[PDB]
Formats: sequence, C-alpha cells, structure tokens
Amino acid sequence: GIDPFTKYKVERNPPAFTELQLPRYIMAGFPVCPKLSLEFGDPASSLFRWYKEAKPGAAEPEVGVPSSLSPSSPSSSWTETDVEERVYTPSNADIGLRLKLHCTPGDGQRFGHSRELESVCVVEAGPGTCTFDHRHLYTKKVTEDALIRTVSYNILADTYAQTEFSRTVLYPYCAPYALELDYRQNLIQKELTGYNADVICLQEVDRAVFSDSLVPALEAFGLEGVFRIKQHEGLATFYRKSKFSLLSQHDISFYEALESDPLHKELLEKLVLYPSAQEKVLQRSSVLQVSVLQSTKDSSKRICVANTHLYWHPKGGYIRLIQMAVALAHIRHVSCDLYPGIPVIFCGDFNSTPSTGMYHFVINGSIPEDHEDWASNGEEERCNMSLTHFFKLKSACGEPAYTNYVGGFHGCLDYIFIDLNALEVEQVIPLPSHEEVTTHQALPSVSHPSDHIALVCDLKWK
Ligand SMILES: [Mg+2]
Ligand SMILES: [Mg+2]
Repeated sequence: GIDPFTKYKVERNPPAFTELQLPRYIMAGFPVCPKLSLEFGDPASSLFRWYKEAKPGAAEPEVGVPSSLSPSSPSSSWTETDVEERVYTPSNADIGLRLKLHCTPGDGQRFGHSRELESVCVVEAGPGTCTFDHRHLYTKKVTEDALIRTVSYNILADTYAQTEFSRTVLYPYCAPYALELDYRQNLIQKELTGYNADVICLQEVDRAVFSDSLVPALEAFGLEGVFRIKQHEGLATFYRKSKFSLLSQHDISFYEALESDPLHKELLEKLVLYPSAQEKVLQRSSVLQVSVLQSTKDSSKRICVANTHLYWHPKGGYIRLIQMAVALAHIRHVSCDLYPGIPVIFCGDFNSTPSTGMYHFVINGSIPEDHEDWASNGEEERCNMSLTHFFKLKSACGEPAYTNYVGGFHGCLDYIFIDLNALEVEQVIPLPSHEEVTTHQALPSVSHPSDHIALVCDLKWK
C-alpha cells in the first residue's frame, strides 16, 4: 500500500537486485553460482530459495509473455528444495530438470522486493572425473591465519579457444563440447572454489568471464577480485576477504613504463643502443597487475601480489627478459619504496621454461651480456646487455615437468615466485599425474578446463 509518511521523510534506497542471472550451463556435482548485482544490500544478508522442476519437461514456458530475467512457467510445475544457500549443487537425481531461484535482497537491517528466475537449461551429467578432484583432497579447508594459500592459473581465453581452427588444429583431441566456454567455466568454478584459496592470480581471463563467471563464483566463497585488460583478455587477482583487504594497486603496462617512467631510465638507455629490439619491445601490450594486500588478522602484515602474462612468441626470449626487468624494478619500487620492504608473491604465465635467460635472471638476480637469449630472434634484433635485480626469488611449486600440455607442445611456463627471505612453502598441492594429463591425449579435456595446469601452494611467513 501507500506509505503515508513519504511527505515527511527522505527515504532509503531499499536493498534491490540490479543483476540476476543463472548460468547457461548446469551439471550434476558442479556449483550453480548465480550472478547477483546487489544495490544497497549484500548477498550475505539476502535470502535464497532454490526450486527444481517437478519432473523433466513439467515446467512449460509461457509463450510470448515477457519476463526481463528468464522464461516464465506455472508455479505448480516446481518443487521446493532443501537449499536456502546462494549456491546450489545439483545431484544426479536432478538430471533432466530446470532450476528456479527465488531471492530476496537484504542489507542486514531490512529486505527489499524479491525476484525470481528460471534456468534456460536442464541439469546435465557431469564428467566422471576431473584432474582437480584428487587435488581438492589437500584443500578441504580454508587455511589458518599463519598461511596464505596461493593459486596461479592461465585459464585459456575463449577468445583464443572458441574457434573452429583452434578446435581442429590446436586441440583436435579434445571433445568439442569440452572446449565450449560454458563447460570450461563450470569446471573452473568448481576447481577454484574447491581450492579454498586466499590469493588467486589468473591469466587469459576474458572480460565477460571475469564479470559473469569468476566474480559470482568466487564472491560466493568469500573472495573479491580485480581485473586488468591486456587487449582481447587479461589478468585477474582475487583475495579472501576474511584474511585480506585490498590496500593499493600499482598496475603497469611494460611498454608504457619502460618509455615514460624514469624508474626504468637505465634499462631504457641500454635498449636505445639497439633500435630494432627496442621497437619490438615497445610494440608489446603485456601488462603487470600489482595489488598490495593488508592482513585482516595482523595489522603489521602486508603482502605485494604481482600477476602477469608475458609475451608469448617462442623467439621472444629477449623481450621476456626486458619485460621481467621492468616488472622486477617496478615491484621493487612498490614493495621497498612505497612500502618499507614487504614480502612479494609474483604469479604468472611467464612463457619461459627453466632453461631460459629470463628464468636464469629471476633465480640468480643477474644475467650476463653474453647470454644466448639476447639474440633469441636473430642478429638484427640482438640486444646484449647485463641486468641485475634486487630480489632473492624461488619458484614455490618448483619446476614441474610441465604446466602447459597441448598436442604440439609442453613445458613449464607458469610460476609462483616468492621472496625466499620473507616467505616459505608449507605445502605444494600435487599436479595431476602424467597418466591423468594424457588420458585424452592432452589438454584441455573433458576432465581438465585449460591447456595449463593450476599451481596451488600454501605459503607461510618466515
Ligand atoms: Mg594460452
Ligand atoms: Mg602463454
């Protein structure tokens, strides 16, 4: 009815849902993570109730009649479930059924008007096994305050997969349905949420994947994220709110920093002696995400979390060297100048195996001017120089046989680098066995949602 006090009153914007979406793909044993954009409220104080179709086909959609959210069907075609949580995980018994979510926005003090929506898909059977199933045995609980469970994962961008070409030439061994973004995202949501991690650094994140898949899944499990585009896709970093808050951000673009920031003046002076190499470096659009996190448990503890995806080309060794030199100089500035020497975690797809110049530089703190990678793409783009950096770094998950495994290539390209003076490794969550990885020849597969393998480790302060 009419509120008779509105003439006397300036009144609140009530809690209200401003996006409500269900996944377009749903599978038994995989969490259904609704997208909720909640204004003037929070999901934690909101109400959720899940319904399932009474039996397959029972809920016939109203023809031509509009809803702004979903199809609409008779209320009597639906059965109320047990589940009053934001996330619903279907069972085998749900196979063949559509789902319906009824939710009421709240802010802890009051509720706003409820909305409801139905899935357009039915629950499907899930894969028999996934490579992360055994790994999840190690990550059943959120870690204690003394630990930082850290993930690094290149999740394979739809913008590079989705293709018929990618399907027929790069990934011909993979079931086409398992290459589909919606299938891979459902696996990725289960994978990442099951790691129960504190810091998650991702690469090859499509913008829409960030907004529609990762944020809804990970925020349901207590993590918040930030995104930085490269060109067609980019980087994401998530952190567990119960253990960290985001204190500051210091993202850079390597070409932009190298040419315009006096921090890198000495490196730039070395490179201008090599016009052709310099041109190739400054044409690259790789970026570096840097997030300084404040511990919610200990006011004295802050950590510098960096994330990157370096230049991809096999002959791009000298470019990756220069990109990492810029990254580490920038990270030194943030972690040692803007903050007085805080620990560094540096995740990424570095597109560099352990035998490369870039890797040598990282773990030794220097590289000589005569290293062969200074002519990785031939004489004209040669750029011999000696570099040094400040850090004592080690790879927390070591040097696996590979972290990227496709039909035509495999190698260790991904690392979680840590400041070994400040952090140590409590445990490494084992990568899938070679026999697991090759069950469907290579990756991705019906059982594994990327062509890379997630690195997961538990770190501790020294
Ligand atoms: Mg890739
Ligand atoms: Mg790569």
